[PDB]
Amino acid sequence: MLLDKFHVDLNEDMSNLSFKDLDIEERKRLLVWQARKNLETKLQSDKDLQSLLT
Amino acid sequence: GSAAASKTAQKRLLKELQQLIKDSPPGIVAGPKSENNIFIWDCLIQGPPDTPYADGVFNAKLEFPKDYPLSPPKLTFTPSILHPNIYPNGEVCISILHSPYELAEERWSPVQSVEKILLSVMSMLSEPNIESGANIDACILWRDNRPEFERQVKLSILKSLGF
Repeated sequence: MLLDKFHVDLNEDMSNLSFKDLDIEERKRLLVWQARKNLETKLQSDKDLQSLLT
Repeated sequence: GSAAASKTAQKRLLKELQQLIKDSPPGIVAGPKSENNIFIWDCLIQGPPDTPYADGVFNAKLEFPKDYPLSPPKLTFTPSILHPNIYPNGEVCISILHSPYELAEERWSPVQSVEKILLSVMSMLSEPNIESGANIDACILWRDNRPEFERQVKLSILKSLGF
């Protein structure tokens, strides 16, 4: 699981960060965090996505 | 091979890293996994837009041979992802990663670069080539049952992000 692998906490907040300001390791953490947050939002409106989890 | 070859590879890989960071291609984060071994890189790539991979990010290991750039690196998605041009075990099978099935080009050569490899992988994710596919199950699903292909890819993305 990506959050476990890259040590991104479930409840972490990285809303203020830009990739340009971060080193490579922190860029990976930001990419994972943004992906998770973007899916959370999508999942709350997309029934087809919800269906995949049941 | 030779001590000289190893020296040249490390020098070249430093330049490759500098170029990649300088160019900063969107959706790609890659660099040496540890500070004392430039021959093994950890990569994280954002799935390309308007593909089943769009909402995902994908981890891969990029391993360079001791005689780089006379041999291509091996790139392995970890965990493996479903895609016509990725072996079931995660190993990426595209022209740029092979030395001179099924001809044409462009195959690996020392004038290629890591950035070019990573850009090719992104293009691959957007445009699968089933005619030279390494995962026939993925090939058939892509051709015949795109809805199911996409459902499997998207479920795997959801699971990878903790849903």
